Amino acid sequence: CPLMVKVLDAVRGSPAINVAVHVFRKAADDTWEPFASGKTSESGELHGLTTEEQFVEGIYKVEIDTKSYWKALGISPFHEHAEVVFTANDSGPRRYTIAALLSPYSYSTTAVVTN
Amino acid sequence: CPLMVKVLDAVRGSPAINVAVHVFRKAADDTWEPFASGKTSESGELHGLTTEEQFVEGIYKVEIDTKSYWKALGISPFHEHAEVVFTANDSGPRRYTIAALLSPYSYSTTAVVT
Amino acid sequence: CPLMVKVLDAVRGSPAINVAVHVFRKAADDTWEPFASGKTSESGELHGLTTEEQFVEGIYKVEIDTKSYWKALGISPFHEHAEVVFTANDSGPRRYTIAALLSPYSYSTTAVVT
Amino acid sequence: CPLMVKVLDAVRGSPAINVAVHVFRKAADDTWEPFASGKTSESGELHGLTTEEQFVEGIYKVEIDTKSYWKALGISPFHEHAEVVFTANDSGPRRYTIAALLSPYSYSTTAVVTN
Repeated sequence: CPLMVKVLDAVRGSPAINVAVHVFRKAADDTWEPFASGKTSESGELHGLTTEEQFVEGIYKVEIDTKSYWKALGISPFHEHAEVVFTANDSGPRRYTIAALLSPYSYSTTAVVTN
Repeated sequence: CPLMVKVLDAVRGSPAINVAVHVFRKAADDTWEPFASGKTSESGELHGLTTEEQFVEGIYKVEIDTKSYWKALGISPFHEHAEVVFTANDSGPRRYTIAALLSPYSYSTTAVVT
Repeated sequence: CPLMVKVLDAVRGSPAINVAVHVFRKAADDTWEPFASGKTSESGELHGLTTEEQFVEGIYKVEIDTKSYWKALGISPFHEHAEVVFTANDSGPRRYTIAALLSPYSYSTTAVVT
Repeated sequence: CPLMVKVLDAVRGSPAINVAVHVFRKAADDTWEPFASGKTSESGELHGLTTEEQFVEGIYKVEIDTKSYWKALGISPFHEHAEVVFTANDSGPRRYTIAALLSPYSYSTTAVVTN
């Protein structure tokens, strides 16, 4: 699993379940083309987005639909969504864990990169 | 001053100076059109991006060029940049302050609406 | 104003108003003795805690009563309070700004030393 | 495992390894008595701090020795350590995961509480 996403809820102190995640890869013409998508599980995690064969070097954008998540809880959020943009595998294959911590008017995202 | 940005450096414990910031507004055709831009001052703040007359309801994207900032310090960052996308409501008197806290492999952004 | 505190509310997107803050200085016998205290203003800031004459080198603890703040809003928080423990260096002109961002089950604190 | 601690390094994008953690429980006389301690593993995690039998209701303080960690990397940190103080098991046994994200002049801590 070369690309994993984990989302936590800072208001309830629990994993953010059923959060939609869309991943994009920047194409030759500087356009963001769909790459993979999914929803976080009961543990707030999303695995199996891609394979090492398909996850080649490039610039990727991970979009986390935070807005839908908060509205489903009756809270009015500030952000439309949380975005994480990074260059990946620029120097060989790496395993990426994108973690996000969510609050209505704030979020933090961290990346853990391992071999 | 309806829209203000503040950027801090969590590695050095100081404001992030001379960080380039680009703001975009989503156009009718779902395209991001340039709206305003600038660089943070010595206090890590960026004021005067727009006026209340120009800052109408809409979806905005604030892009903080974090990558250039870290490279200028000899550190290899993870993110290409930090992005904040939000809808400017305009329901009563409201000033938007977008704060960002930067680290090489992490960042947090918070919105203060007063 | 060598020591300033700023508290923000990540749930409401506003400054955390009327939050009690207690500062302690570690004494010779490794005991925490009261040093200063106050409540954040409408801007979520607390100024005038001490003077440069009184703020000498030492280990300080800034305690933010986050629990009372959340309960006053009808939310059950996780933490009893947020604590920031640091050594005031005093190596050249330096002002300390302790910023805290609050959520019911999480908080982040950052120090800006300018 | 009722009490688990996870520490990440926001500067290197990796788990914070070998970070010392001390847990205290507030005693009757309002004194902090040692409860458990350990060091984070290669994954930045610390398990087996206590058992459900021993982890009774009370106020606990989790101290993470962030200062030693940063100095061992040649960086001068701001904080002496990161502290997390909370009431636990006040309404029956719960599983607590204390997560901390570290930077030289900043840190964030989040709690995930499950049954």
